[PDB]
Amino acid sequence: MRECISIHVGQAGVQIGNACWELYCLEHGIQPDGQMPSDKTIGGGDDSFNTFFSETGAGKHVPRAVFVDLEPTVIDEVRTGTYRQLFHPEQLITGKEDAANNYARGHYTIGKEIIDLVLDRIRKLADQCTGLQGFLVFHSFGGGTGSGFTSLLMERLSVDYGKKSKLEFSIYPAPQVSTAVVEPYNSILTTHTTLEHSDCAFMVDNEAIYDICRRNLDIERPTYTNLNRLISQIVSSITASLRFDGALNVDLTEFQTNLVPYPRIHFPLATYAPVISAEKAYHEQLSVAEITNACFEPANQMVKCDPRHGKYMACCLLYRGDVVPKDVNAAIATIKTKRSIQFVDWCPTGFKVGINYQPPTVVPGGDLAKVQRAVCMLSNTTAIAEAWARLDHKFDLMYAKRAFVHWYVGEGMEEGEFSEAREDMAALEKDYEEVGVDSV
Amino acid sequence: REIVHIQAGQCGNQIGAKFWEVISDEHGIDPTGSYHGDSDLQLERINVYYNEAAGNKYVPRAILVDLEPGTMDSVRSGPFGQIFRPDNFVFGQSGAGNNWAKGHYTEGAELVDSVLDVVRKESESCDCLQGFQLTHSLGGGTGSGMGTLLISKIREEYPDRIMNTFSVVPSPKVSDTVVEPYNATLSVHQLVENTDETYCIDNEALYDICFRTLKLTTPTYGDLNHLVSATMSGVTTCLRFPGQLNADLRKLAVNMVPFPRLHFFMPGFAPLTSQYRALTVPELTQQMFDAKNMMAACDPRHGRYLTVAAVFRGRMSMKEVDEQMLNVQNKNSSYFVEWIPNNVKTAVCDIPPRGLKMSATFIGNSTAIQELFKRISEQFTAMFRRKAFLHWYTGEGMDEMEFTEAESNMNDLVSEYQQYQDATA
Ligand SMILES: Nc1nc2c(ncn2[C@@H]2O[C@H](COP(=O)(O)OP(=O)(O)OP(=O)(O)O)[C@@H](O)[C@H]2O)c(=O)[nH]1
Ligand SMILES: Nc1nc2c(ncn2[C@@H]2O[C@H](COP(=O)(O)OP(=O)(O)O)[C@@H](O)[C@H]2O)c(=O)[nH]1
Ligand SMILES: COc1cccc(-c2cc(NCc3ccc4[nH]ccc4c3)nc(N)n2)c1
Ligand SMILES: [Ca+2]
Ligand SMILES: [Ca+2]
Ligand SMILES: [Ca+2]
Ligand SMILES: [Mg+2]
Ligand SMILES: [Mg+2]
Repeated sequence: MRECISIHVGQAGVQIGNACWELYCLEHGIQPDGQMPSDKTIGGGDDSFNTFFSETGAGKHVPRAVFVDLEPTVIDEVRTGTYRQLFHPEQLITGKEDAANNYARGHYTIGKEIIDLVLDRIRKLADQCTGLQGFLVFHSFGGGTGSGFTSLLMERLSVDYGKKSKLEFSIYPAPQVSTAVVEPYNSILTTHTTLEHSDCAFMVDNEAIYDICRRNLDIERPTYTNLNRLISQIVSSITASLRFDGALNVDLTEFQTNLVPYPRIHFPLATYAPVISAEKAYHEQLSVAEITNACFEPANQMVKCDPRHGKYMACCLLYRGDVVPKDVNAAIATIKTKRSIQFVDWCPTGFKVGINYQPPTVVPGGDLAKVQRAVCMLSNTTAIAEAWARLDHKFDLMYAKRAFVHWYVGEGMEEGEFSEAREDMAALEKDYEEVGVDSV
Repeated sequence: REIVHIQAGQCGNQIGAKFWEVISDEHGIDPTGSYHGDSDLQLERINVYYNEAAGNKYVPRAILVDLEPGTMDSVRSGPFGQIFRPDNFVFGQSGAGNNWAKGHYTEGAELVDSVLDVVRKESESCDCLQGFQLTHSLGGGTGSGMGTLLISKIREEYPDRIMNTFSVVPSPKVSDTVVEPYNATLSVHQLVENTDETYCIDNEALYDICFRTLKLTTPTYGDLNHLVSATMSGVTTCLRFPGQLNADLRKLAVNMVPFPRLHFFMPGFAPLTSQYRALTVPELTQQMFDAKNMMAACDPRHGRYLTVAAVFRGRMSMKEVDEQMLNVQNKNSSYFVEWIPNNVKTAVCDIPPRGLKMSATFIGNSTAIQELFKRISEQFTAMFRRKAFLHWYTGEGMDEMEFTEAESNMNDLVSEYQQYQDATA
């Protein structure tokens, strides 16, 4: 009970979903055919892993997931790949022509033709839930589908499932892999449209993931497979609280209470450690203190920004593996006495901690070394606004000349939606400034 | 004179379970409900907390409540899981998410009627109901929100019965979430009106005691609950065992509560445990009046005692306790109000707790309890002046004046403690 439905939208969402569900199957001992020998309750159960997997009478464990894309080539690779058997065909939904990196096509023109089918397929998953908790939506900011259709979906989910919770995993565009000039336009349009419909959004900067793969894994030129496998680890650490249970396990919802002081301020900064190659990991086991220190080195953040030059509203540490509270408290004490950690005056400075004893798993043939303990830090810092600022600046440069705007107007959008969305971002940037000022 | 016990929420049900474990051992009841004790004094007042079922089995008169089944399933599996009446487990599925509004207004309201049904069935089987006791925390949502909701409903159906609580007060040093000051402030306003006695168990003190005095580097909730169960056993010893003290909940409240709103007590215990050396009566009295043995993080020398009750357990010189009890008076005579003569009570129970030849429980009605409410009020205002984390509550239907009203009532409670702290004859 307390099930979660994952929705993977667009190329980035689908391929990241591929890596995530591959990792989930390994962590839970589920085979590519869906069989899990260790589950003795056939066809059902109330185990922790049943929050992400349903069971069939034949013993198959089926992800509670929906994959959606406006063109079929990416989901086709799932339909013929190692884990084809895992998903029932109805969970894999494809159009025929994509959004061509145009938010309008994903939200209006092309998204309009398939939205009802998607909602009906999502409804079929919800009806299988005894106590559905909410949704996990994986998508990119830059893609026309990842931005436009996601916005449409989020709007429609708020109507069909009231305020039932919806979490985002959003891919922030980076020029090193972003092959589209219009991704700033799509980013602002979708952030504006989903803001009222998202309770918590975890942003992943491809540049940050790109640098981490180059720096810590010594991959000269990482691929999407390298980036996604790393992203899966962060996603797994965040969702491990929902899929496993224990005496030190803190539910993600309990963390969410601390991470969202205001509804609009729901963008946590994620930091993960250790990311280490098997060549380095050999004869160098990292301690609880070492990985905790890494959580405050900005080179390990999912989003490029400077916490040192901002203020904290919350700090959460999610450990998994061989970790006990004593070592955690010691490491936190040393870090507090050495590093620039300033909280806003209106919130306590404590750190909320959770521990999962199931250790991290790595995909066979990957670049990550298997480690005995790992940590993901979730922090509400004003520094995250730097990401909005960089993106808003690029938006302003092109929109002042109306560059590429005709592609959106041609699909039925009005200039007013652009200015309306940009103004919302201006308020959002101002909101972050406000929350950081000292009281009177 | 039967008591009805209620435990609500994660914290309430765990400290409640330990409680039934401890007193069950003292009364000679095994995990299955069968009596295998040596003395008839164990049974003379077993009816106060236990019903006698078919087969000469004794069943706690307890009701178990929570909005999520997690902790209650653990209780049903724990050591003394099988002793509770199965129909007395009343739970929901969703939970309260550490939200006072969900426990008090939305999620708890859905389940409250089902809980009161079990209360009625337990009360109808009472020869003469004496009152209720509730175990719960004030920082969460179920024990805090729904717990106070239950209290309001019980005072409606049983307006002339005593309602007491063992309430765990939140502390940043032992904190699950940041909205804990909000939930506590909303709960206290309810306790000021609808309870006769509230024992303020402060997690700040329980941690400081486990760490500083007991020298425990990494205290767990289990370590803190060992202190809580021992105290609740000591507090209830005056009713559970047969001295020449005719103690009833109302009579005890009449003797301890000079003013209706000032009914928040500081518990204390001695010796503090987690050795075999026999403790001396002078040592027991000196420790039980020491700030290091108090369950509320307040300094008694920063306020004054309205009333005090000391309970001694074991076989000792009743003369010597009086001499030492009369002695300690002088060492803190300035800290006792002179306008309530003979305001220090002493009780003795021949039966010691488990693995202790002599123990002492301390119950103090001191104006220094005010320090605790100021602490919570500060943490409350630090967030409320910026309206931080309020959306969690406004989303459940609450208005901001309800927060302002609760704030003002606690500041009123603080001011009321201050006037009597400065009052003289
Ligand atoms: N991290 C990550 N980002 C990706 C991946 N694939 C695409 N992206 C991002 O997506 C953007 C390109 O748009 P697409 O993802 O192809 O757009 P779409 O959501 O598939 O929908 P269309 O506009 O129709 O193509 C770029 O900013 C990429 O950084 C991926 O596998 N991993
Ligand atoms: N002493 C003690 N306090 C606890 C325990 N669990 C929670 N608390 C306190 O209660 C607060 C959290 O509330 P919670 O127990 O979740 O309330 P619930 O949702 O009604 O179960 C924290 O601030 C803790 O101080 C426990 O096992 N022992
Ligand atoms: C929360 O439910 C309960 C359950 C059981 C007991 C109590 C309790 C105990 C107590 N200590 C002993 C005492 C104190 C003053 C006295 N005066 C004359 C005899 C006498 C005895 N004092 C109070 N007030 N309640 C509260
Ligand atoms: Ca199962
Ligand atoms: Ca309901
Ligand atoms: Ca009814
Ligand atoms: Mg595409
Ligand atoms: Mg809890």
